[PDB]
Amino acid sequence: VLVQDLLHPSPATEAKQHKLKTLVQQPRSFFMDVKCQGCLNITTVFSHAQTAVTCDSCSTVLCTPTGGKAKLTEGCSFRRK
Amino acid sequence: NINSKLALTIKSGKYTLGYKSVVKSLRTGKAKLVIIAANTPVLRKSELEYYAMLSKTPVYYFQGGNNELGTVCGKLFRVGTLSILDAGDSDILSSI
Amino acid sequence: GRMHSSGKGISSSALPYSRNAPSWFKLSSDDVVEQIIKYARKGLTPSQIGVILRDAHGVSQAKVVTGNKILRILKSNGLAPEIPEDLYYLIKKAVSVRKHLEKNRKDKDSKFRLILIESRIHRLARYYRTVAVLPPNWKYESATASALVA
Amino acid sequence: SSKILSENPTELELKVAQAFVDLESQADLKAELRPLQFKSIKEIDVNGGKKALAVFVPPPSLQAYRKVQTRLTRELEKKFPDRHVVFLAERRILPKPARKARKQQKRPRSRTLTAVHDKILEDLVFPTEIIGKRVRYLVGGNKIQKVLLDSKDSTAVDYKLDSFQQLYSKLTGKQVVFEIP
Amino acid sequence: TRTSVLADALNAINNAEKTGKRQVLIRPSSKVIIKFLTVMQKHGYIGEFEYIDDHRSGKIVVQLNGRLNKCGVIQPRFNVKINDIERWTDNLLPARQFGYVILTTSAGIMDHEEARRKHVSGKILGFVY
Ligand SMILES: [Mg+2]
Ligand SMILES: [Mg+2]
Ligand SMILES: [Zn+2]
Repeated sequence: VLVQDLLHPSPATEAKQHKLKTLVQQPRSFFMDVKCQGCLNITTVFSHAQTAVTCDSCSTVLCTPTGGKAKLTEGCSFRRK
Repeated sequence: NINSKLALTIKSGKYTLGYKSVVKSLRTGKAKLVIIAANTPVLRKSELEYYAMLSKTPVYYFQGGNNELGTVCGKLFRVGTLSILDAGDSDILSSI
Repeated sequence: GRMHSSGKGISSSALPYSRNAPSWFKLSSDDVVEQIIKYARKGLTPSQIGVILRDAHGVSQAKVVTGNKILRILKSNGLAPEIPEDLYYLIKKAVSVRKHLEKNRKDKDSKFRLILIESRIHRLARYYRTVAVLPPNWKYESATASALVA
Repeated sequence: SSKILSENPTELELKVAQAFVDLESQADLKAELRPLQFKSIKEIDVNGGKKALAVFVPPPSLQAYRKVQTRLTRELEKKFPDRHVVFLAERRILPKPARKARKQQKRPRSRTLTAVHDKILEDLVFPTEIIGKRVRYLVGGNKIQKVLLDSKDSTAVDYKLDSFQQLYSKLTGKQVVFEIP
Repeated sequence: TRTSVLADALNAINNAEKTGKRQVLIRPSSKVIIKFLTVMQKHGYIGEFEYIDDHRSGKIVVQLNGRLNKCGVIQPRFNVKINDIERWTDNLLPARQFGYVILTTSAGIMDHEEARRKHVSGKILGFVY
């Protein structure tokens, strides 16, 4: 295809692209609100967290780091901000 | 890991290096932990831990000799034993 | 790419287009600095302070909130380490390899890796000297490296 | 007239400050409108019979205005009908020194003309945030900026934008187009 | 490493025009690249082009109209006296009636005929025809 709108890529194919290969690079990661099951305390956690974040109230691990996105422990619910 | 923990204490907390200062620090009850090098003589060692027994002071047995204990503390000389008087920014006392 | 390899990896962070704080960020530019200094006194270097801040405090970038880079803030409070963090970790790894070499002299691969690590130390240390981050007479000595890091 | 940080304010400047001495009446917003001050009010005519209101503010006081600007713009535009209100800081631009110029102190980047014009274009759309800028270089020789705005708080400005482009044309001489993708 | 962004910029355009594409994305941008394209655009060898802001060096999208035979840089940017321009136009351009050598002179970036009109010379920067 010789003629193409490079300035307006289809947003579907733009999202399958690598994160550095869009027109303007933009991270695909985000920040989350973690509700532990034990208590009710908003704790802001990065989606790709490298730390075993613990909430202030109880010294319980909220998430465990993995190769990519952190894995939330059971009973912890997140909502993306 | 504890070498790193101990290093924070050398930077921020208070300590005395050496047998004569350590026994004095055990006598006044101002010693919080006694660190003994691996190649320390048993006679001097079993006496340091008898002083600590009277003083109710924990003893940590460093695995290296007086040459490696000195360089962990950022010193260019040998340290056969040392006492931590005030653990500062570290949590070494909470990690034995 | 890859100064000391044949790799051509491109993995890195992708900073967002926005240079302003998120609307949901509620902490002040003040509260982050005492948080930053608090962690620096725990012995954390600026890299590990920034990871914990975004990992546990939602601080995406300290610059978009506070206005200054993290190391610039410690240096303004007399908490900047004498040796910069990346150079410290290069020297510390080189110290570790040589201690392993002294017990395993036939590990000819580790001798090769050590030459790469130390060459990386001298090139970066030469840079820190031209910009007066290190004294002009600062020189890396293999014998005394363990004092600086241990 | 104490609100105005300028000598001999015009009658329009007095009326705006006269509005400023009336919105603290409701105490929900009174504890902070006293320290707020401004230097000048430049006003131009946009098409459609409306008139553009540019409030010029000392740069250190801008972050104080932003705490109530969302509210403050809607009520001052009601008090003054058919008026489009924006708040800009009167940043100072230092000209680029010539080759044989006498040496002065190093010009910080915030005082450069590109940075200041990028700034007034951002103060122009305050409730919204900029998500992208593009510049077309047309075959005729002229150049047009394009600014893409976020849909959040779009309702505060989405009915204007045309006022912003002509007002920006007044300050810089350049053409701009605001778009909400 | 990346030593000349203008050489990289023209190479992407050069390869797309040869393959018949009518548009090209350029990364990264710069002042010299933008002004090099304006000279080509002023003489009609390219169409409208677009600058994309990424809070970085920048990006460009160029519309090609198929009229461009070749555009290129000259590395290094040799110093050219006014009497040496003729030798350069002879070596680089297909004829005496068309084509342009782009120079960067203290009077600005310009083609060799505009440079002759205003009687200035600088360093050679590239060519287009
Ligand atoms: Mg690469
Ligand atoms: Mg090499
Ligand atoms: Zn919890």
